[PDB]
Amino acid sequence: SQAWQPGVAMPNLYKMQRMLLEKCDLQNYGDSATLPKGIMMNVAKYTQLCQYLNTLTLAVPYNMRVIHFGAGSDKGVAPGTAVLRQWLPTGTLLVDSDLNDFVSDADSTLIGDCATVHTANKWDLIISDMYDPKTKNVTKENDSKEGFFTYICGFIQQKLALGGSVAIKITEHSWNADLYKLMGHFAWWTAFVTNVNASSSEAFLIGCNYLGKPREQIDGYVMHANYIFWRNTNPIQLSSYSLFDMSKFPLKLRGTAVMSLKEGQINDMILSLLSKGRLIIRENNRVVISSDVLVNNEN
Amino acid sequence: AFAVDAAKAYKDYLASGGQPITNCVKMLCTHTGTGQAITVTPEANMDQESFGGASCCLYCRCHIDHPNPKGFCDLKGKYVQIPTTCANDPVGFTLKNTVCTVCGMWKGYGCSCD
Ligand SMILES: *O[C@H]1[C@@H](O)[C@H](n2cnc3c(N)ncnc32)O[C@@H]1COP(=O)(O)OP(=O)(O)OP(=O)(O)OC[C@H]1O[C@@H](n2c[n+](C)c3c(=O)[nH]c(N)nc32)[C@H](O)[C@@H]1O
Ligand SMILES: C[S@@+](CC[C@H](N)C(=O)[O-])C[C@H]1O[C@@H](n2cnc3c(N)ncnc32)[C@H](O)[C@@H]1O
Ligand SMILES: [Zn+2]
Ligand SMILES: [Zn+2]
Repeated sequence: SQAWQPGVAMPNLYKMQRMLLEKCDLQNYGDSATLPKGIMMNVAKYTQLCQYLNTLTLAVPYNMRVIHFGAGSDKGVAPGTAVLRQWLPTGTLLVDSDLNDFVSDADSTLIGDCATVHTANKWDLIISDMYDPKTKNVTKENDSKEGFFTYICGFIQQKLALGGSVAIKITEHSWNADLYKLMGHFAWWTAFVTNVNASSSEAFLIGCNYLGKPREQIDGYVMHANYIFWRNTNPIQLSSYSLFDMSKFPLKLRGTAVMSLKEGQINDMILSLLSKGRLIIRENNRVVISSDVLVNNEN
Repeated sequence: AFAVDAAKAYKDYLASGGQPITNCVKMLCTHTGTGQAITVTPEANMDQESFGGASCCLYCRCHIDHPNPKGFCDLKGKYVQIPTTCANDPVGFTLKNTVCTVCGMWKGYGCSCD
């Protein structure tokens, strides 16, 4: 039934629980979906992600700005960026980044640890597929992880436009409690599991329409326990069905209004529009990025 | 006077039976598009596959300068349509063939301007 959707979103009732963190034991763990001929896993995965984002209230302004972290692959190319650029309106500014070198269709690519990346401007949508290989070395308790997740929480608070949205990849062991806490600063949030990768504890933590203040106080340790509890008790059947219907894939250019506004001016009417997908608050200046480079002379 | 010739090298490699560059990024699409060669969004028709452009560009993929004084790439940031019969080697295809500047199809694979 779920199988004709692009994936499954964490049901609200699981979000309201107070579980303890257990080990994730998926009954289809590792199983592989049958992908359409010649289609890479990450093309299918990002396609289902974008098909799900199509059902939310994303702000889609003119001159939209999108940044994509973790966009490289062991293949040296960027399949998720190619799907993002297909999905996004033509002309959307798309910047991607990754630790390792890769070739990309993004308007600009920065190679380096994500903590080196800075931007003058704010963004309307942040995508992250970052995942640390060492997270595989499971030597203990599953604790909240720092690393790139600390960067991402700061980056959201500093450089995500009000009204903007995020999708940040997590897994059972690749997660962070403040990122969940930060989901309570959006008008709505979920954890979305693609149907092509239903056999993995991967999900995308999706924050929809950023408010810049807490709508809700979320205990992130508890919320990840809740997410694992859901995954543990709700086997999802692998499915690539939704990949065969691309007729309504493109994100509609809504022309969402962009206004600049000092903190003093965000009243409840503004908050109401932010939360409905109807407003972005940021400057509309030129997009400028940089990557910090550590200089060393080994001679 | 010396400048490495990568196009020639890939063509010779292919003719020797070398395996075509892989991991060209194929897109999901309806396959009801215009069929033009190089588009801002995937436009394959029923006879074509659509690919992310950078991944099908010899110079992008080989980390070498583009043949173009400004260094501009015709494919990066766009999608290239490749006949389904040739989709085992999108890089070879884009290198060997040419786009009609009038109708935007591949000469001999869509271009009917004769
Ligand atoms: O698509 C994957 C990719 O983007 C990224 N990923 C994974 N590994 C790498 C590396 N080495 N480099 C770069 N990127 C990488 O994660 C995405 C998902 O990967 P996946 O392996 O499906 O994640 P997993 O579900 O295993 O969760 P994880 O946090 O990594 O767990 C690590 C460790 O824990 C055990 N384990 C997890 N789960 C959910 C299990 C289960 O359900 N049943 C059993 N018996 N064991 C489980 C495993 O030993 C995992 O290795
Ligand atoms: C599974 S891959 C990304 C696949 C890619 N999204 C795609 O579309 O195919 C995980 C990526 O996250 C990147 N990454 C992990 N940790 C990072 C960090 N601290 N800073 C920057 N990039 C990181 C890795 O270089 C790695 O390429
Ligand atoms: Zn190129
Ligand atoms: Zn022609």
